[PDB]
Amino acid sequence: MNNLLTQLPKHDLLKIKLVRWGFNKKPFYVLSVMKRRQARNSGNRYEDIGWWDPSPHQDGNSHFGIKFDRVKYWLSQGAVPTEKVYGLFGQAGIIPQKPAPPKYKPADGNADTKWRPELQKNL
Amino acid sequence: IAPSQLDKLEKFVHVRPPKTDYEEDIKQAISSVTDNEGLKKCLDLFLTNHAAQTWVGKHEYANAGQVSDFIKVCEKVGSSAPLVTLWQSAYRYGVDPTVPLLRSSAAACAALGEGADAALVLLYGSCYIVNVPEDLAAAVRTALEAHEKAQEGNAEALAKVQKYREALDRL
Amino acid sequence: RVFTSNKMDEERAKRITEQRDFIQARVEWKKATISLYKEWRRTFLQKDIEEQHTK
Amino acid sequence: SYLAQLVPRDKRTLSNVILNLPNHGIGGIFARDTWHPESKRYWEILEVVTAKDSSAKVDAYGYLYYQGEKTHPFPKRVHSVWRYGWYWKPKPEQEKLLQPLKERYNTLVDMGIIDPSQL
RNA sequence: AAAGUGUACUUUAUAAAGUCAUUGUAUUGCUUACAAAUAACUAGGCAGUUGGGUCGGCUGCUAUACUAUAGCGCCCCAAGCCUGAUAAUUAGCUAGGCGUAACAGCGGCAAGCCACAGUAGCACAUAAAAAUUGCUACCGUUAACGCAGCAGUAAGAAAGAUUGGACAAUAGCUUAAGGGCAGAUCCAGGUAAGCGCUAAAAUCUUUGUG
Ligand SMILES: [K+]
Ligand SMILES: [Mg+2]
Ligand SMILES: [Mg+2]
Ligand SMILES: [Mg+2]
Ligand SMILES: [Mg+2]
Ligand SMILES: [Mg+2]
Ligand SMILES: [Mg+2]
Ligand SMILES: [Mg+2]
Repeated sequence: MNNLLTQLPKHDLLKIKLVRWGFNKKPFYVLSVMKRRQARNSGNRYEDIGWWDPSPHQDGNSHFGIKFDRVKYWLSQGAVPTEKVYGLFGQAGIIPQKPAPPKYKPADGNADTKWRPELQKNL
Repeated sequence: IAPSQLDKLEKFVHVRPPKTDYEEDIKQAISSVTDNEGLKKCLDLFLTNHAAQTWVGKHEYANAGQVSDFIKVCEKVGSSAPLVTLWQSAYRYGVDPTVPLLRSSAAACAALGEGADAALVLLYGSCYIVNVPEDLAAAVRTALEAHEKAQEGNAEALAKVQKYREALDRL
Repeated sequence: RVFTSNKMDEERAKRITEQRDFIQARVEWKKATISLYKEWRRTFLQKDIEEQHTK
Repeated sequence: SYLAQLVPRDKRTLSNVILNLPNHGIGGIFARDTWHPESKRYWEILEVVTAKDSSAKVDAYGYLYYQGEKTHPFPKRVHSVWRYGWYWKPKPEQEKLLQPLKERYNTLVDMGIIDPSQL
């Protein structure tokens, strides 16, 4: 059914992206090679390369799996990771960490409650 | 749009050059002017002539011959403001500041009786000429005294005369 | 967009210094990653040549 | 007055500076207020041509110096004429000759006879 | 090409860089075969129709292949081509999915391809593109509009949810000064698929007191 694409894009870029595969307030992500301009969870892919569980477990760590050999293959071809994928590769030691620009904007004081009306009802 | 390189500027100039010769227009304008509005038009004509010469390539004082005629027309008309503006922006109008021109303007204003204007012209002239003649200063002082007597009834005129007298004494 | 100021104060100096460091860091990072990609690219090309000969 | 071009002013394009100077400021030194005074950044004017229609704007050509060295091989037009903050930088010989004149201009401005903002 | 080049643009007493313009060994591809519902109370169908020759089929700038999709179009020439053909009825297809020991049967969910945006003919738009681009005629309301974008209203029907919050996360657009935009998306409200738990107290749970 979900045959992987073989021909490379002619007018767009390839990227390594995170695909949301979680539940309500229980995120889970899968890493795949997809066209830059598509739907988030589109079925058009070249390959699935890993997974990530951002929440902590009883051991206090997050768990991340990746294909070491295929990550290098696609990075050589020209796939461009997103900002978050750069962080995962940097911490995992696949490639050097990417520096971030300086920040001046006053950070948000309501980041975990601004977008959740259920908490605001109690507040 | 003007060319980026200087080596291509000659071709740009030769194509559709603007009118540059305004000597005939200025000469006719000076004779025909009999009011302050005409004097303002002459000042604009001087500005256009000074700016237009750059297309031919000249960077000299184009309006160096008709300055005397303009002064005579202003004195006959009786308006000294055009001369005050000219000295304030002498370079912009292509007029080379010189002592004979300053003396002529001061005499014209003194004849009109506007001692305050005479002080202004002398003060503006002092910013172009390092040394101001002492005889010219005495003439302006006499003009201020005559102006004060003529318009002694106006307190504002008295204050202006006093302020200009202090400026002349300080400078 | 760029930052410019007529006042030669501490704020102007800080902005120039911070920008220089960020650009220098990013330039160095780019060179390292490209070299790794080039090295990996040669390795995979060699493998394909060997596989083609075997077939 | 041409002495008012020494101090940079808001909304004062280079065209106003060039026009209100003797000989159209050919061979003069000009720079913006945003450049550091000690950076040795300035323009040297070699040729000036007025606008065909407006006659109140000028296209200038010259050299650009950074740290007292040329940045380009051949003369080019100034692409930042329309910006603000330009001011006149007389050479040392001009500064010495204009010493008393600057004092006279400053005194007149202090006494309120001359308003630099209007000019 | 995650590249090179510039008499170009921007920032610098701190400078590395980016912006704009331009550049690829032939400079963005066509063709054929097989399978897929009823249907003879549809028996004849086709004349540019089947085949052959000259000419045309543009957007240049390696060399040959004797011109290297095509009745795709004009002119000329020879009579051939199809025959469960031609004409009708019904349906978006693949597939997940539901019943069944299987074979078979039927077509709510995630995703892929195709078609369409009140109806029809056209211009751009070739190569990845027309809901929110144009021209003309027509239909319905009132020179204008067409919600099969989100919420919402009226009628119809046995039966179709709030005129909600936020860009904090994921993906995307722009931007070297670290910002801006967003009814995709993430959260909340409403409706007895399903799954889990509560609706009674107990030495104030001996995982206690001290
Ligand atoms: K249609
Ligand atoms: Mg249908
Ligand atoms: Mg239509
Ligand atoms: Mg689209
Ligand atoms: Mg409708
Ligand atoms: Mg709707
Ligand atoms: Mg983002
Ligand atoms: Mg019931």
